[PDB]
Amino acid sequence: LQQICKILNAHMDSLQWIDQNSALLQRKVEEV
Amino acid sequence: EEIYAKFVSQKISKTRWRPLPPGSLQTAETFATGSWDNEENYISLWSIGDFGNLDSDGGFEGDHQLLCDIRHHGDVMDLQFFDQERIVAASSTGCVTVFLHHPNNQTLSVNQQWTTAHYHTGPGSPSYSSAPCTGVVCNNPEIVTVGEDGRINLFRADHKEAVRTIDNADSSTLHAVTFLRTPEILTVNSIGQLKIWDFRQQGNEPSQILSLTGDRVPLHCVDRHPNQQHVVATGGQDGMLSIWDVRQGTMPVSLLKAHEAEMWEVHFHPSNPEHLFTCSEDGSLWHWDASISSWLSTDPAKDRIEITSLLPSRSLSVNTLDVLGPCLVCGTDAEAIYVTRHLFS
Amino acid sequence: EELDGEPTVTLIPGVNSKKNQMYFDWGPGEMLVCETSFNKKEKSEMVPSCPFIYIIRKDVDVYSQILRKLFNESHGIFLGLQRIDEELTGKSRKSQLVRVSKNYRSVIRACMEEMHQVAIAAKDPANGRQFSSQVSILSAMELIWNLCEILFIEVAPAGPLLLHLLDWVRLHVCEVDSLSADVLGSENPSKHDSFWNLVTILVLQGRLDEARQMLSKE
Amino acid sequence: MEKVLSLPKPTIILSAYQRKCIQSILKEEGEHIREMVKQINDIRNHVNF
Amino acid sequence: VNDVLDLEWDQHLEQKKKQRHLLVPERETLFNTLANNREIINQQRKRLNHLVDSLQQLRLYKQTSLWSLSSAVPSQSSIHSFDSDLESLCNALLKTT
Repeated sequence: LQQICKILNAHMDSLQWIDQNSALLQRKVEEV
Repeated sequence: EEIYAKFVSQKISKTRWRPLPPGSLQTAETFATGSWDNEENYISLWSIGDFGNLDSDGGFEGDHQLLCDIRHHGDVMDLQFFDQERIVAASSTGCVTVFLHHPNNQTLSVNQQWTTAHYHTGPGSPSYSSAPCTGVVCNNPEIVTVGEDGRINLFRADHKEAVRTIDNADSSTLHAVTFLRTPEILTVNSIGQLKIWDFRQQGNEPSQILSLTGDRVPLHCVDRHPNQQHVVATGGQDGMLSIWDVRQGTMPVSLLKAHEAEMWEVHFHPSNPEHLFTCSEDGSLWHWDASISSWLSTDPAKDRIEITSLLPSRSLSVNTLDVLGPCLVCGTDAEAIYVTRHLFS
Repeated sequence: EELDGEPTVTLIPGVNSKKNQMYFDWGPGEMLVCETSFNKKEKSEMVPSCPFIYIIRKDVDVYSQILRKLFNESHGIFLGLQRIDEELTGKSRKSQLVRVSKNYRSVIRACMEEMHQVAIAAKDPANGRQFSSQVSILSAMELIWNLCEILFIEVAPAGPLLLHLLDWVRLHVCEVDSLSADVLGSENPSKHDSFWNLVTILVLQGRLDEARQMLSKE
Repeated sequence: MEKVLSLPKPTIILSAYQRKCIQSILKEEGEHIREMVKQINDIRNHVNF
Repeated sequence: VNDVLDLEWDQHLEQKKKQRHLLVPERETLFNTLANNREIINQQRKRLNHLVDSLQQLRLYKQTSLWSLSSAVPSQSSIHSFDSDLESLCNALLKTT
């Protein structure tokens, strides 16, 4: 279960990184 | 709603609800059954399974749980609660047994037994033969029973002997019995008669007789309206339902076709008694609603009785029913029991 | 031809067949047997044996106390079968007869694993072996019925027939999921000695994304 | 808190099929996340400003 | 530090309350978090596809072709779901026809 939690956390980091880049590209498409 | 059937691997001759505490708000939580025709017959206490939950691990806990049992001797011909811990049963051995439940242990035990309540006699010696005890009715401290011997007994739940016996109250079988008024009972027989008996009278003769007109239809079952001590319902060998006012002549007031076979029990609803229920050897179970009381109309094509088959197909025989509040139970020769918690939904 | 083995041999306790003759009669489910010996004491101090009567009930196994469930629950399904209309079309009736088949299988299963718990609860290993033997008979019945259902009642066509036959094996060859629990419960599943046996057996059952998940622990 | 530690807790044994379920789902969702990262980097490589 | 220590102690008082009326929350936090993660995955995926649609409308991105994945689920073991799998297979076969 501690291994499952480590995987879930590593997915939440990667999804926060996805949100911050999906938003950055969205501003860069609203800019142009 | 749906009716929850359970197989039990014994034929059920009788079922009864456990009487609720005076002024409780509970539904009927517990019932008792008796069995017949096995290599071993029993009396068993059951709790209705709780169809409202799932726990985390996904099991169906909604089954009717067996609380406890006890082995019987003969067949359970008739069954009644005497209070909240004691049960009385008849037997095809002619025996009558009082049992006791032990809630702290979940067991049954014998409490008292009359091993020779019903018996056939022969010429000149006390070599008695077994006579099936057919019906039992209780009026605490008091108990009455009938049988193939045509005997009526009056027993008590503090006394070991009979308080009174009436031998040869009929030359045929007596089937069932009910209390009109406390010293005053009514019985039914193989001839198609209702016989009324007063335990105050010092002869053995019936206080009054009622019958059908001429044709012999055996009357297997009887009940007497909860608010009207003069209104009686009986069931025939043909599948007819007969309503009587025992004060008004010799005949039924209302005669209704209820079945295509022998009608094994009839009951008025214990709180809603303009409702009635019946079971039979045609494999059907019926509810009747009729809301002078509607049961005493001579024209059932004017005053409405609406009539509902509760079972979704004809089983093997439905020997018995009982109804308490919104709950109903019945028992069958398909080695199975049927229960609802809701009859008005 | 049929019945070309030895005729089924019941052993009767005490009875001394080794020279003693017998008399018998037929009741509705029980046959009586009695033996022609009576022991008129040649001077020995021992109790003389009376003759004995034996009540010999039919082998049709109706008297295993669990199987009363099987007979009543299947009679309810048999009256659920003789009440099927013949004009019910070859899709409605076929689906309903596939339900009747699966109802009967459910009763075999619900008698078998009740009897499996009774075999585990058997406080003498002789009684536990008697229940375990009748569990193996109910398993053979549900194995044959699961095949006869696929071939004759559902009548599986080419293609689906292989899917039907894969879970046919799986619902009886339950060895694999038991082995899966022990291998997966270990501190290092890819280092339980049976791990590679289980990886192969999951491929022999066609359970390929389950075999892929075991291979992921390597 | 310390005075409460002296009766056992029941070990929550996830079945060897329910452990497989969660591992399979964490694989499906882990691979979908890789595809979204790949797709965002490929657009970032194609839309240079 | 005092507000975290009051929060941990309100949660200790709540766990010690919860204990006095029976079993099973710990199964559901795991699955309700997996349900949320998979929804966040579907949300970002839909947002990224709308960004690709916008870049294709603007002629700033031209594309070839890509694909995407599918799920699976395992079974119960302990003895009472046969008719549910057989009804799931019979409804499957009826929808093949």
